[PDB]
Amino acid sequence: MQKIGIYPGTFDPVTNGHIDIIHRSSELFEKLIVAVAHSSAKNPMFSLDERLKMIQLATKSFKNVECVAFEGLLANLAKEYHCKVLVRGLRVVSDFEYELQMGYANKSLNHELETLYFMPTLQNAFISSSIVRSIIAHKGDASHLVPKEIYPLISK
Amino acid sequence: MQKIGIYPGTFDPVTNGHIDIIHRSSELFEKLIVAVAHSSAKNPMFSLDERLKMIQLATKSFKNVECVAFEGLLANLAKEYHCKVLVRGLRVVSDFEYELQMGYANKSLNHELETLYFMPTLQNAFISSSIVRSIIAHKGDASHLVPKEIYPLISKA
Amino acid sequence: MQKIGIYPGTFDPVTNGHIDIIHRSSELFEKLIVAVAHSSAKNPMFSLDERLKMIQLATKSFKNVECVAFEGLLANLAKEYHCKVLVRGLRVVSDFEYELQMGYANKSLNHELETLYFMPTLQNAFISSSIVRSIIAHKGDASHLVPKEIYPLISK
Amino acid sequence: MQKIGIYPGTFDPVTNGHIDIIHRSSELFEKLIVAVAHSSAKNPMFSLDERLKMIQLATKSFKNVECVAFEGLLANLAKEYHCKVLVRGLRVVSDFEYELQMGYANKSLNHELETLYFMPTLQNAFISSSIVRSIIAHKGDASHLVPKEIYPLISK
Amino acid sequence: MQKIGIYPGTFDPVTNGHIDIIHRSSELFEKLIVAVAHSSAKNPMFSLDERLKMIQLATKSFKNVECVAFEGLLANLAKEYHCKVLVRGLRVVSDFEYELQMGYANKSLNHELETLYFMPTLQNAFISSSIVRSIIAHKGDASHLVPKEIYPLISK
Amino acid sequence: MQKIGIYPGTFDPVTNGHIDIIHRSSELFEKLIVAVAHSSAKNPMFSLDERLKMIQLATKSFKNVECVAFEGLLANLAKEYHCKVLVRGLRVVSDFEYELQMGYANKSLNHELETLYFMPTLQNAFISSSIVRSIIAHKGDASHLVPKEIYPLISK
Ligand SMILES: Nc1ncnc2c1ncn2[C@@H]1O[C@H](COP(=O)(O)OP(=O)(O)OP(=O)(O)O)[C@@H](O)[C@H]1O
Ligand SMILES: Nc1ncnc2c1ncn2[C@@H]1O[C@H](COP(=O)(O)OP(=O)(O)OP(=O)(O)O)[C@@H](O)[C@H]1O
Ligand SMILES: Nc1ncnc2c1ncn2[C@@H]1O[C@H](COP(=O)(O)OP(=O)(O)OP(=O)(O)O)[C@@H](O)[C@H]1O
Repeated sequence: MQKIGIYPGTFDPVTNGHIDIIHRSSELFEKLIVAVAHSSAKNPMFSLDERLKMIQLATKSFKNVECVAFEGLLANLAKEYHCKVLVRGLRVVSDFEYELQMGYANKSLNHELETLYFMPTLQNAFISSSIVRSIIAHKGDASHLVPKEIYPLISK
Repeated sequence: MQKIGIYPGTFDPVTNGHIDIIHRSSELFEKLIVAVAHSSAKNPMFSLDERLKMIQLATKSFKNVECVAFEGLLANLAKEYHCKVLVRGLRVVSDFEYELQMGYANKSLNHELETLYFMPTLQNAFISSSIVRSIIAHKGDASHLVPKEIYPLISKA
Repeated sequence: MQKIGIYPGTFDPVTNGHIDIIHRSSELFEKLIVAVAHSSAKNPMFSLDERLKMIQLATKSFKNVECVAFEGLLANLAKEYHCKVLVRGLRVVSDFEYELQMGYANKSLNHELETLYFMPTLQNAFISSSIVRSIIAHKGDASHLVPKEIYPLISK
Repeated sequence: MQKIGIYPGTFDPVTNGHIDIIHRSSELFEKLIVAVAHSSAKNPMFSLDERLKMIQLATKSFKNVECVAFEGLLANLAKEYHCKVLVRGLRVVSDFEYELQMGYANKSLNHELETLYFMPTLQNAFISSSIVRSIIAHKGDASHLVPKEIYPLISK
Repeated sequence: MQKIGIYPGTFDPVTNGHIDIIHRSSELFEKLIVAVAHSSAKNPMFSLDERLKMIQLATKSFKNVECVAFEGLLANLAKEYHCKVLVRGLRVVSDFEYELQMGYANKSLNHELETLYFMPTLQNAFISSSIVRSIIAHKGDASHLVPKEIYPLISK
Repeated sequence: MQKIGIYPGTFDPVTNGHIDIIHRSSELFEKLIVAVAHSSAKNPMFSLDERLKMIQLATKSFKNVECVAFEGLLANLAKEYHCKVLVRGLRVVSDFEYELQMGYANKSLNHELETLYFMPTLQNAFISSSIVRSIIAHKGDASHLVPKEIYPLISK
């Protein structure tokens, strides 16, 4: 519990919300793994490596963090990791019941694996990766919405 | 505020619920711009151009309504028209928090951009575009759910 | 409909979120009636007299805003002023389906009467009267949550 | 009314949640029709004919249950079977107002057709087809999530 | 499961909802028991005996419906009636997760007792007893919201 | 940080869910303070003296858990214990947005104070103190929903 947390997502792209979660979650663990899924199902906008490199670039000055990709069931990724704690974010627009369902379905697959929920700062309470995508797609100013370390590649 | 409101949505297709919001909200501004967003992210059942035609036909009777299509960001649209107030509809099946969220995003992209929410008549309170789509795709009769002026166009696949 | 809108409430007490709704709504109507409800069943923390004085102090700066104490059904208040628009606040914690219900209930009693919903600003999105009352009850600092003019009165 | 109910679904695949609704609903009507929709717009993991086969196998022990495969409008299907009751399952992640919406719509398309809601057992309240699908696609144990009768045809 | 259903509630007062539901559910069981709970702890506006009288007057035309007033545990009342089905209405403002919670609580107190959910007609989907009470408290007109055979008893 | 977490509430009464959260949360902090709040304006079924005793009895086995009665601002308690983490539980029946609003309100009164959320086990996912109170008040058996150490006191 008090050792190795995993924070999974698509990180498409990473936002200031994701970064608050990584921050707070960071304080609480020894190693924290940022687990960038592939999420072929959800239509990805940025390539897994673009995404993984963006997080990598945003997560660098967090001395506890490591970022990585993966494909299969999150529950097993945690097994491989001798990880009993999933970190998830909660926000105004979260589908709360779906989150709870995922936490139990993860528990059901790996009887050792708990989920823990953190919230972003009030300023980031309404940021979703989805609105950020549209802002980027229609060419808006997303600069107060994502970490500056990624301005370069969001523009390419 | 009195001068210009914009009512933006996907309108896929426009529904009697939408028309209630347009009716009521038009009364409140000198001009109402109804703005049909391309919305590529969802895979709209109807084309951008079909949706614009549909809503033009449906809104002809409202003297101070103008329908455009935009593939811009809504903030630029607003700027273009010196518009400070967006209009949005609320219905029983709305995703209320997602609508609040859009409302704050729209403000922060355009600092004088506020959103105002209307509700349709009770008869149309359970109508969404999404349930009209399903009825239509399954060859059901949706003519009670949509203005009669678009019924020719919905009839084509 | 442009002539006159009514924003009813308990205003127990008036908060910065309520002031945002007054400000924006007063910009859209020739007059804005702020109607202060008895709210008997609620057993408010502050008396009617206190609540009405706080509304008047907070709203001095808005030249076209008037205050009135009232009792009971929104629909009849609205016919008394020949008003077709009720203004309502929407927030993260709003019970939205109940808002919709009230709006229909009110149009039933009075067929001309529409309900129109404003939001507060982001920094007030999480502010409720109720939370404000805990802070004052527990003798915390509520000064960043309520208008400055009210502040002397709100302190017991 | 009691002479006949229909329980429509994609059943992709049938899960222990579905079997609870079928069991309980079959207890209330003389006949229950379990109606497996092609649901071509979805992109079902299993073909219509496998889904149909699997739910037939899973329901043979319920003597008053009959399965059929259909394509188009359910409200019309129901008229063909002289059905006045559509059976729906509620579970923890249901979109509740959407369920009500669907009920009212189906009633506007067929004025005899009411919707009635059952719930699964507590154990199955958190079970979604979607989740069973992911697990199945990977190397996951779904044997506790779907009826034994079908767990063979799953990896076929 | 066919012979007898119970439809519990406070019925304070009975609305054109308690009634669409009585109508619909009474078509499914040989006998429908309408159980008026004393509900002491909600301080109902109308007394138990008044609510009972209202609901009897309003359900006289339904030949297989019987009304009873009670106050213990509803699960134990169900047992006394050899009842395996609790009937509940869902409406736009229902707290859905609370209804599911209740259905599971009762199931755990009486292992034969399931909960089944109906909806009222669309026109009544917004009707709430509390909205009827508030209209009444404030001398409004509630006559289009409650069945006509109770209108004498409520104007009083 | 990790040194100290606080789990506040009414605990009216402590339930199996609360206990699941204490279990899990106590494994992330050296010390966990269960902070018993005074239920102001909340219809408290059990006395403060009862609630504190039930939770001490029930948490005797967890060695790093201390239980205290607090009659002040929560954010302030946290300051007094030099605590930057509030532990909270998430359930199926939670008011999700209200919980978030509370997280944010506490941050604004104490800028160091973060909120972390746990789920209980699946079996307890639908349990709340509210449904336990109602079952106890109606004289039903709540022995499966509350820890065995507090049964004596409940019947007080
Ligand atoms: N603004 C935010 N603040 C805090 N947490 C967030 C925020 N947005 C998302 N999260 C959470 O962080 C985790 C990872 O989410 P992910 O990277 O998949 O993006 P997303 O925001 O869910 O969007 P999408 O699924 O559309 O890509 C989830 O637990 C999610 O709820
Ligand atoms: N675990 C469950 N328990 C009870 N009812 C369920 C469960 N899962 C689905 N249902 C309900 O049973 C019926 C059939 O649903 P359907 O077959 O369309 O699958 P689904 O679970 O909605 O998944 P998908 O759309 O991913 O294929 C619907 O009434 C549905 O809501
Ligand atoms: N508008 C409605 N339409 C259909 N069913 C309803 C409606 N309101 C309540 N019900 C159902 O009727 C039953 C009786 O509910 P009850 O008499 O407790 O009234 P209520 O509407 O919950 O009001 P209150 O709890 O404020 O007294 C409940 O089991 C509920 O499932």
